[PDB]
Amino acid sequence: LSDFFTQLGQDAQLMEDYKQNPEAVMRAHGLTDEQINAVMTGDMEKLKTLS
Amino acid sequence: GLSDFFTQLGQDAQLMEDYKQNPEAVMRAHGLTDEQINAVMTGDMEKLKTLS
Amino acid sequence: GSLVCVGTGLQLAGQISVLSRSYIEHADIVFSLLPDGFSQRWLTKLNPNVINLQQFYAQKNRRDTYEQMVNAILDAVRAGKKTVCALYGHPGVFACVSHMAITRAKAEGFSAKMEPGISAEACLWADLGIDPGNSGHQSFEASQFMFFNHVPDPTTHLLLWQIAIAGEHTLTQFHTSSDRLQILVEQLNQWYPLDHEVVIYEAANLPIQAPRIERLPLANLPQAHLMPISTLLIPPAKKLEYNYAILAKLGIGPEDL
Amino acid sequence: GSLVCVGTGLQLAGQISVLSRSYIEHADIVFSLLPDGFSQRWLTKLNPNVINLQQFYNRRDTYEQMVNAILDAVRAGKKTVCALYGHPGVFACVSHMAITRAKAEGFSAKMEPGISAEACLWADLGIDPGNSGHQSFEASQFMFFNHVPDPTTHLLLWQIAIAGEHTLTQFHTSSDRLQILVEQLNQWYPLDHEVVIYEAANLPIQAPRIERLPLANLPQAHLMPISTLLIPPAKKLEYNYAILAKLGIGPED
Ligand SMILES: Nc1ncnc2c1ncn2[C@@H]1O[C@H](CSCC[C@H](N)C(=O)O)[C@@H](O)[C@H]1O
Ligand SMILES: [Zn+2]
Repeated sequence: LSDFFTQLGQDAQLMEDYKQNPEAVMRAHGLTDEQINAVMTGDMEKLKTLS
Repeated sequence: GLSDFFTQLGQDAQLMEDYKQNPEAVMRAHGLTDEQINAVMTGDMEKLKTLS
Repeated sequence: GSLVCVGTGLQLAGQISVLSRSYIEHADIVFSLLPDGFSQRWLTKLNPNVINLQQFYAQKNRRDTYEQMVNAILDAVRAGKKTVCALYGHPGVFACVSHMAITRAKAEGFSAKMEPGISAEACLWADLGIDPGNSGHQSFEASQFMFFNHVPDPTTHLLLWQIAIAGEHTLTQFHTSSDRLQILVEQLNQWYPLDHEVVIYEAANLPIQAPRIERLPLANLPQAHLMPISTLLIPPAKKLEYNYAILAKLGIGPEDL
Repeated sequence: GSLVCVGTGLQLAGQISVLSRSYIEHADIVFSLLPDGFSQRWLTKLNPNVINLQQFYNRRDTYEQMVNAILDAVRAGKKTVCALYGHPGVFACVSHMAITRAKAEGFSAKMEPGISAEACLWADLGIDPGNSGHQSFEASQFMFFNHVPDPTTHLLLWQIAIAGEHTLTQFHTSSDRLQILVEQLNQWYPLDHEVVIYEAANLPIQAPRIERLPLANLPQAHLMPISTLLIPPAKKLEYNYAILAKLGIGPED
């Protein structure tokens, strides 16, 4: 989700939270489990598919 | 007052533009003293620091 | 009727300056050369009136493409629109279109300025935790380093940019990237051992992605996979030594320093 | 506790990154080292829990006490943010020292990039450093150590106003030290080579200093702590025939 990424990149608190507990943060921000999977695997090409 | 103006002017592009159009007017509209306006016009950073 | 070129830095959303974002926000029209779709979406959500200059690319000579870009930008300025150009990183570093538009704008008598932004070099210092002031710093374009005479000071941190297209020319294309990189290795070998550790660096675009910081011996450079953005960092191979002459002039000694 | 070092840029308020400003705002405590009072007043309004480091000015000892203080905050468990002007990792060893030490004590520590004076220089002078190439040295380091500049490419000497500063042995003026710097540079640059004293604006109503003069007049120049000296090329480019050859380019082009 662009919105999540936009926020993550501009909000220091979210950044700090994400770094320690990424899956939870991403879930709380309404990311799908496959989106989270893609991120945690660094599969950017997949994230694009879901953009 | 001077500080608040400088701060906003430095981060607000619209104000920056408005300022370029009519500096003195904008400064006056922001409650700057004529000497302050002058200091700015004469680039008297010192006098500005002093005024501050 | 004005032109302001701003940079967005390397990272999405976060690395743009406060003022620069303000410029985009209050602009009548925005011309963009951004990397990805997330950047574009961020920009549009900030100011919906955007032209993606990447439409002038081969969907042709880059000069021609660039001309169309500058022309498109100036068209808006000439129309009396408060025009803002949103570029990646620093709008003045490796940015022909930006410089051309500003020059050509000032020429036609329009107000035009360039707002500094965070560059890849800036991200490099931070990411690697290296101070260019530590032992100094030299930056060259890789091809220029190969084509022309540039003797590096091996006490500094040396940066060669656009390493991907190192030594690339119409007459050198019978060679492979690996071949040209091998030639660069031999060149550098004058000052740096074949086992000297060097770093391939690429700043991150997305906040969920990390920068590329690949450490390898110089000798393996030719086998490396390189991206257009890739940069080569070559740390010092010799440690600083005193200028006992200059020291003597000031009557001081290493200890005094 | 954690440590994040950020930069505020050169210009007041507007030249800090969105993310960096967020770090200051969410910080439990902030250690500052900014240019003027305007900058300081701006910071305070971002986070009322500010500790001004400017209250510690030997440089070594000064910095050692700055770092120690920052670390005290981190040790106490505070989410600590150090705010420096320009870029916190460019000619600024207070940040690197604090980060190095924090890591050693097993704390999270990182640095966010900011806009440096050099970034401002390129824009203000309409130079593209990417195509041109560029070099940077600390003026004093350039004097005290054996550095060799490439006179074909732009050369920046930082902290030119303190060039040749050292433990006092014999009486020397700033002019004297600069004169020695000129003679040293004269190896590569004619005495009449035009150089540029640059100072980026710190206030939005202020224009930058872009003063040009012959190298020979440097010692007589009025310099400020913020002054950076630009020395444009003095040597013409020459073909790397040897490397060109290997690439397949002969003198017959
Ligand atoms: N306004 C300004 N214009 C030009 N150079 C400046 C400057 N302020 C600081 N400098 C340079 O920086 C040196 C101080 S060290 C601090 C540098 C800062 N981290 C940065 O990113 O720029 C000065 O001696 C000078 O060489
Ligand atoms: Zn540099």
